Amino acid sequence: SGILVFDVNETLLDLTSLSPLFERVFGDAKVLREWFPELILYSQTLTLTGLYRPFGEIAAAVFEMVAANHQAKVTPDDIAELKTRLTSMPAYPDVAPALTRLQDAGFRLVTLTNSAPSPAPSPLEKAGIASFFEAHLTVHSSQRFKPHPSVYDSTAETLGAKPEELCMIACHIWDTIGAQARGWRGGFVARPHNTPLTLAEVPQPDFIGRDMGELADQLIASLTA
Amino acid sequence: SGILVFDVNETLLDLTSLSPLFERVFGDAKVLREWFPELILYSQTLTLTGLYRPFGEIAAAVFEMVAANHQAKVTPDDIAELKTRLTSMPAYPDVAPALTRLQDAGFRLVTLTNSAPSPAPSPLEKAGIASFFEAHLTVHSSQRFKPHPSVYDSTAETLGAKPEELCMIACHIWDTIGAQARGWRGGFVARPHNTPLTLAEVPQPDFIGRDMGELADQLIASLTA
Repeated sequence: SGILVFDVNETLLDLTSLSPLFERVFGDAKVLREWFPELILYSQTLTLTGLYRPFGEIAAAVFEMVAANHQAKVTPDDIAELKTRLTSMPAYPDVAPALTRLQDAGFRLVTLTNSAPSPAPSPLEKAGIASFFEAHLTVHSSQRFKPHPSVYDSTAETLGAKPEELCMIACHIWDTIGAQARGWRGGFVARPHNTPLTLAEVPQPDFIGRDMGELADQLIASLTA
Repeated sequence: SGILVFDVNETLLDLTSLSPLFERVFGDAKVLREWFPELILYSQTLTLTGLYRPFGEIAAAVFEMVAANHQAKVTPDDIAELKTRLTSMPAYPDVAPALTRLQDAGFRLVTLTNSAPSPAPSPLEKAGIASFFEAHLTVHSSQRFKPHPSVYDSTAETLGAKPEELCMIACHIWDTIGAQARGWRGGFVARPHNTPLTLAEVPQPDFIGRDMGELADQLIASLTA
């Protein structure tokens, strides 16, 4: 049927579980939506410039920067809470039902994350969904973040797969863009506060769902002519 | 003396002049600080995936995306206003004085922006500060956005300059990191809602100033051994 490569943070695991930390430190949970694109921004900046630190370290550094930008006090305990929450985000309820159906339709399932390899128990293990996946891959071996071509190419190589066999699934259009640039298909799931970017010459996702069940419907349906 | 290469948007020209558009369309001026890093994020994504569209086109697309994420109505007129405002940000009042001093101290002054080449009058001309600069350079000749190495390298080649002769001045640490990765010096100027990122093995700016006059003071002082 093919191999479906899933983004983890926000796509499978619920990022809004971080909201209480932002509420407390900033007086405003919506600061999550300023911090997160800054984290992705700086991960891509490190990659473009030939630098690498683990994603978690960038997350902490960016949280401190955004705090300073808001003149908000931040403590070592705040940074510890950020690490705690980022590594313990729960699975959305729509995930396990969808992954079950995808398996039964013949798809192989793997994950690919910017997050560095985790001590056991990993966030996916803690969320109870790790066992759906045959492999758990990270950008850590590449020392480059998404959407750098190395990340997708090394993932295809590791799986012994050609791009025509692969489909990247994410709620982040930057990730599907990255994979489609390497000849993979892209499947977009529309988690809250995520919309595709519509821009000339930017490829649109091959599949789209408002939730994981609807995306899985489209993937499975596509098998039958 | 040295060649000082200035970032334009937010560094020289006041990005908070866009606040009234965000207040009207979103009911929240703070959405500026969600939209701007998203714009930079997507400019880097396109660069990483081998695509180029003019910065202004990306800015319009990202404005439409952020509007959809907030369920905020956007019209053709709003996009026209974004264009008006983005291409006409006024200079901070600290800029002309500081540029005057730097010229007096014998520095050559150049601009380098992600924005595409502009019909006359340019944003810098409207702001009344274009004539301080011996060249006004853009990422157009590189077809890649900051901080990709091609942008800095093309700039050095265009100026007939060695990296050691160059200092990038910005209120965006991603821009100073980009330039310092190519052997330039970096000067950071604090602007509201911009502070440095501290991360192990990521280069820190060579100079830091709380505003442009203070940075200029330091750059000029450094000449006295």
